[PDB]
Order: sequence, then C-alpha cells, then structure tokens
Amino acid sequence: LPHFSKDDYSPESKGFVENSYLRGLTPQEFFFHAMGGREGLIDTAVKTAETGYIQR
Amino acid sequence: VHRNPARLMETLRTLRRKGDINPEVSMIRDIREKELKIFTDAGRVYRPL
Amino acid sequence: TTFRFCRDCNNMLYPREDKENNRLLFECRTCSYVEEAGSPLVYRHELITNIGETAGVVQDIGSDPTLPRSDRECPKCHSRENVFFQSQQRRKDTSMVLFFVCLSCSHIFTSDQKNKRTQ
Amino acid sequence: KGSRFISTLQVKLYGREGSSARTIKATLPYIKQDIPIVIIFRALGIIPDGEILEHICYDVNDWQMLEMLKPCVEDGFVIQDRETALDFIGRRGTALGIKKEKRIQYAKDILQKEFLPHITQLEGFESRKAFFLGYMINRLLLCALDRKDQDDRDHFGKKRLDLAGPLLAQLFKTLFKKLTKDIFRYMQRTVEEAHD
Amino acid sequence: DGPTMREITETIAEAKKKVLDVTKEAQANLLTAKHGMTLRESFEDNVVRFLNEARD
Amino acid sequence: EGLVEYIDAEEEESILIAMQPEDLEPAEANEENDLDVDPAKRIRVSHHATTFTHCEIHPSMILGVAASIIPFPDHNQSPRNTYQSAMGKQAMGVFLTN
Amino acid sequence: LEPGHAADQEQAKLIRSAIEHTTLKSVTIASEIYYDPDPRSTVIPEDEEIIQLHFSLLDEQQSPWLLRLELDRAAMNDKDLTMGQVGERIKQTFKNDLFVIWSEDNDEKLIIRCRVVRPKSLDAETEAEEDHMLKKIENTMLENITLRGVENIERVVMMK
Amino acid sequence: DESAPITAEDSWAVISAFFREKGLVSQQLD
DNA sequence: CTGCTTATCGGTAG
DNA sequence: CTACCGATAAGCAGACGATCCTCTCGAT
RNA sequence: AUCGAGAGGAUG
Ligand SMILES: [Zn+2]
Ligand SMILES: [Zn+2]
Repeated sequence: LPHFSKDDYSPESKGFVENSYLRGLTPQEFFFHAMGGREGLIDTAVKTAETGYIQR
Repeated sequence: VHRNPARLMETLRTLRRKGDINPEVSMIRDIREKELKIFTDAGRVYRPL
Repeated sequence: TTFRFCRDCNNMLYPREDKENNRLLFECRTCSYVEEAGSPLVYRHELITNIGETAGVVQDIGSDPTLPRSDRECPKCHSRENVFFQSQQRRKDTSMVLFFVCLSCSHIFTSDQKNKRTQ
Repeated sequence: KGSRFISTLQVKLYGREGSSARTIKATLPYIKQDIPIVIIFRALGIIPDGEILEHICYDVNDWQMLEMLKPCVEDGFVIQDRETALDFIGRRGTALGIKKEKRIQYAKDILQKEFLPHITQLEGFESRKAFFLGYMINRLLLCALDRKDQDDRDHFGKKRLDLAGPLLAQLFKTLFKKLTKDIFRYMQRTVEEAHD
Repeated sequence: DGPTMREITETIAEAKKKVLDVTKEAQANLLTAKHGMTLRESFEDNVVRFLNEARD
Repeated sequence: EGLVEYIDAEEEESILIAMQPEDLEPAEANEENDLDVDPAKRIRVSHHATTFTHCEIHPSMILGVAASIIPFPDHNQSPRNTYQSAMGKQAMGVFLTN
Repeated sequence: LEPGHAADQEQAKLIRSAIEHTTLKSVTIASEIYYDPDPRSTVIPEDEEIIQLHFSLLDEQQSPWLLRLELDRAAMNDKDLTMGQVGERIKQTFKNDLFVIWSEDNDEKLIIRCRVVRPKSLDAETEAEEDHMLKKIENTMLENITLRGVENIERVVMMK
Repeated sequence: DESAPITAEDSWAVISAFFREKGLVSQQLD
C-alpha cells in the first residue's frame, strides 16, 4: 500500500496483523485482513457449483 | 520527448495546485522508467487528499 | 556482442569467411559494401544474466519518494545520504541484494559481502 | 469524440523460451494474417534496417535487446521497397488482378484508419505511428528478457467507469444517428413531389 | 493478565526481530538455498513459519 | 490554495502517503520500547520513512455508505463487517420523510 | 530405499543425484560463438593453456567456426559433476563429428570449446552457408542433452 | 495560533467541508 | 479440459 | 530413389458448470 | 397467464 516504501519484505508490509481483535486493528492491518476474508466468500460463492456438480 | 523534467513536472504540479490545470487531471512522473503519462480520460477514480 | 550497420544503404550485416587469408567480413545483401571484423565474438546467448539488474538510475532518482533511505556509507565520499532497492531484474530466481545509489556523489554500490562486482 | 470504433491491435511473439527463431508478427484489423513487424514498418515509410531499430530499441548499448530482433530482420529481406511493402498487406481475399494499385489504396488508409485510430486518424502522419509501434515492441521485449514483470489486470487505475453520462451518450449517439437516416429515408420520397 | 500481556507482545517482539535478521542475512547473500527451492522461496518459507510459530 | 490534490489510482503509484497527521511527523523519543506507554493501547507500525508527499485524510474513509454503519469495524473478523453490510440494506427504518 | 539400507543418508544422496534430471542448460552461464581459425593458437587470451595442453600424436584437421560454453562454479557444487563427465556426454551424443575440449575443475574458469567436423571426399552438390546448422547444434545442445538421471523429474527432496 | 499543524480532531472538519460541498451522489450528478 | 479432426515423420514394396 | 500406406503428434473446440425458496419489473 | 431481466434469502 502506498503508505510503504518500495521493496519492503517484513511482516507489517506484507499482511501480518500484530494486534489482537480486542486491542483493535490498525489502518493497514484492517485492509489486509479484509483482503483475505474476501477470499473466504469467493469460494463459498462459486466454487460450490463444482462441489455440487460433483455430487450430481 | 522532454529533456529534464526536473522543473517541467514541478511547474505542472504548481499549476494544478492553483486550480489552473484542472485538479481532476492526473500527472504521473516516473523516475525509474523516464516517463510522463498525463491523464484526462472520463472514468478515473480519485480521492482527497 | 555488438554487431554493426553499413553506410550508403543502411541495413544489417551478415558475416562471411575469407576463404583465402583466414579472416571475417561483414556485409549487406543490399549493395556490395564490406567492412572487416572487430572482436571475434559473433553470437552470445547468456541464460544467467547480471544486467537488467541496475536499470533506470538517473541524476533525478535522489528525489523519488517511493524509495527507502538507509544508514550506509559510500566507499568513496562517506556521506550517509543514499537510496537503495532490490534487483529490478524481475526474474524468478534472482538474489535479494540491495543496490545503493549515493546522493552526494552519485556513486553506486552493493550490500553483497561475498561475490565480486564490476557494475 | 468518435462513437465507439473498438478496433483492436495485437503484437505477438512466436516460439517459447529456447525455440529456434523468435519471429515477431501482428494483428492488423481487416486483414487475414499476422504480418512481420519489419514489413509493417516498411509499409509505413521507414525503409532501412538499423533505422528500423531506432524506433524500437532506445539504447544502442543493451545488446540482448538488439540481438532479439535479428530474426525479424532476416524475415523481411524478401521486402525492401516503399511500394511492395504494402503488397503483402494485400492478401485478404483475391483482387483477381483488377485491384493492383487499389489494394495499396486499401492498404494505405488501413494504416490511416484501423491501425492505431488514436495518435491520429489523419493522412500525413507515419512517424507518429511508427515510434509508437516501436514503443509497443520495446515493452514486449523488455518483458521477455525478464527486466520488468507481466502487466497486472486487476489494477484499478487502469480500468474505467461508465457512469450515467457516457452511458446515455453510448445510447443517444446511437438513437440520434438512427433518427438521422429516418430523414434521409423521407427525403428520397420528396421530389418525387414538392413538397411544401 | 497484565504481566501475561506484556509477555505475549514481548513474544511477538523477538519473533519479529528474528525475521529482520534472516532478512538482513539474505540481503547480504549468506542465506544458502535449500536444495530444490529458489532463494527467494526458502526465505519466503523461513518467514511464514517464524510468524505462524510466533502466533501459536 | 494548494492543500488538497485530487489523486487518481495510477498517480497513486509515485506517492508516499502518511497515515496519521500528528503521530506520523512530530519528533523522536523514540517510544518503541522505552518507558513508558499505555499497555492497553494497540500497536502502531510507526513512521520509519520520512520523505512523504501526501497524507491521508482519515483512515475511516476507505469504508462505504453501509460499512460506516458498523461500530468498531476494526475489532470484528472481516466477514462480520461485510456480512452486516448486506443487511443494513434490508433493516427497517425511516426511508424518507415524505 | 533398499531394505539392505535404512538410515545411511549418504546412500540416499547417491540415489537423489542419479534420479534428478539435469539439463546442460541448467549449468550454462553464457553460450557464445567465435571465429577462431588457427586451432593451435586461439585468439582469446583467457584460454592460454588449453590450448596448450591437449596431448595428441600417440595416436595420429579441421573446423573453422568455434562455439564456447562458460559454466558456473556455483551449480557444480550442488548437482555433483566433474567437468569430464559433462564433456563425454556431449561427445557421446554427436559421435565422431565434433571436436571437444575443457579445462580442469581446479582452474578458475570452467569452459568448453567445440568445432563442426568434417564432411569431405564422396559428395553431391550445394556447398555453402553452415552458420545456420551451427546454431541448431548449440540449440540442440542446451535443450536435448541429458547429464544424469531420468527425464520428467525436477527437484528431488531428502525427506525423513 | 494559526501556525501550528492539524491534529487528531481537526482532520474531521476537513471531511465535513467536503460533504458540505459535493453532498453524496456527486459523481452521479457531476 | 475428453474423444474425434486434421496434417506430417518414414519404414517398406514398387 | 520414390510414393506407399501406416501411425503419432499437434490440437479441432467441446457440452458442461450446487439447491430450493422469496419479492419487483418490462415486454409478447 | 407466458418468455426474458434484475434484487434477496439458506448452505455463507
Ligand atoms: Zn549496404
Ligand atoms: Zn559517495
């Protein structure tokens, strides 16, 4: 994200959330977290169609 | 082509930051490629800031 | 490598052996023009490549904001001013080495502590 | 400001890593086959090799760049002149001999209209379209050598949004134009009569 | 627990700072590649674990 | 007056946006491990680059019209945030005065 | 492993580097062509003693166009190979129609040198070009040469 | 003192200013 | 993302 | 030294793409 | 009544 220098390979840069749900997420953290969850929906959305094509 | 976008850029951005050149128009200086695209297409998403 | 072009018609050159006297002669399939040879190197492939690594470096880079800035020292001028980055040779197997460009001298240097470098 | 003439162009590169000859061709709208870049340049109006390479590669040092272009050059020694550079561009049917000059006057304005309609679509521009077609090539290669990555497609700023305005346009244009030749079709039936 | 809390973050402290060290190895090319995998890869792996393993 | 510049996605490429106006360029203490801070406050990555061009308005502003309905969205596992977003739009209320 | 061995890891290595596919392409720094005419006195000065060895006449040409192959000191350590084994497999492929040389592992620059040989005597017609068939051999060389192991087999791992 | 920079709160006034102007469907209007 | 479609490599009779 | 009549590659595109429910809206 | 389009609900 543009709030980062280029070629930064450490945790904070590439999607590791230090803080716990209780302490709360930080601006970058949240987006990243968002970035993955988004994958969660993707599958249960149209990867089910295959799973159900199999059964049939 | 242009030669020496040291000032060309900074008198492109100074003009936009006065309202002269439309604040909606985007201006991309690329040091590492030696480029300068300029955009005025209808359908560009921007924000602040 | 380097190959060359002809004057007069300006096309590409295609090497030929000098039967009689044992040497090399470039020429174009346009007119007749023939120069002699430079270095005996005709073709080079390379599969592993050390250039493409440092690409883009200007006299305008020491202003680019989207690039880190660290506590190194110039082998030559000693100013702690610099920017750096990993090989812009975006191949799959490349090393993860840093490339420091001095501001106060525009001298270019590396992190690598083994391995020789000739820029 | 010119409707929606989506006329698409593609610069290809034949043979995968380690093939024999890596020949470079292109998709040209309204023609049947892919056509070697060198002939395309010639058909424009840059005739000599080694000036050809001056619209493409931009640093007469980086050689691997230059070396990659060899086989393209060696593809177009079969065509060397302004004139017949457009001859190859002729095969899209059979002129049957009837159109020998006129297939040029077909190939001539195909590189006025369909080939890169932006940059301009006017008559007297060729060195505008070459340097660019020479810029499509510097990118194509400047990837194959693996010096910069493949182009991302989910990048947001390189997509657009058809909001309500241009929507209406893409519609109104169409409808107005349809009304436009409704009048034409009513006129051919006037005089004929008067009328009024 | 307060003193427990300190300890958790103080165990994402050293389990992040172990990464800044392997990064600062690979960047000065000492990181030797595991037979079979790319350099960048052995690194990519080295870290992923170091972070998971910190979390657990 | 030159305080704000409408920034596009592409142009987003060449910039270095700060996150918090105040705590992204004051001075050094340094605060990373030094006595003392609030144990209960969260752990902010920090500012470590200092060559900025821009600065972010307020983070919260990455969110959308239904998303800003959530309270503490940054304490929920994402899908929860997204999940609600779909319901705020079948929830019942004052849909217009007229 | 063979039941006749169990936890001898030195055994497992033997198997690994007799299974793992290794193309010549995977150990080549830079494949280059040269015009070298005088086979006894090479124009390049990096090879001043190769080229000074080669003890022929024991026993007991020619070829105009060279072909060089620099090899990495690096991946010689990983996949286990003495320069010779390389050389012989190269020759084994073409047979008696290409000369072949190489430096020793001890040296600083590891290199190969080859020259096309040698169709004369009972002929037919069209005697020209040759430079095109030279490249198609440096091309066959990289992408059709095996060195050790079976094909279809990439990285091989020592899992316990 | 008019010299000193923005801080925490002050950021928000800038936001309100924005919506005061463009409202909310600005794009769809514009 | 299979089974059927359509063009080259070449080991033997002619 | 040639067609010969065979097999194999280099691919022709291919019919497919979860379940059951609730609303609203425009056209034959 | 019919065909075609969209929004949502459960597996999420
Ligand atoms: Zn010439
Ligand atoms: Zn210096």
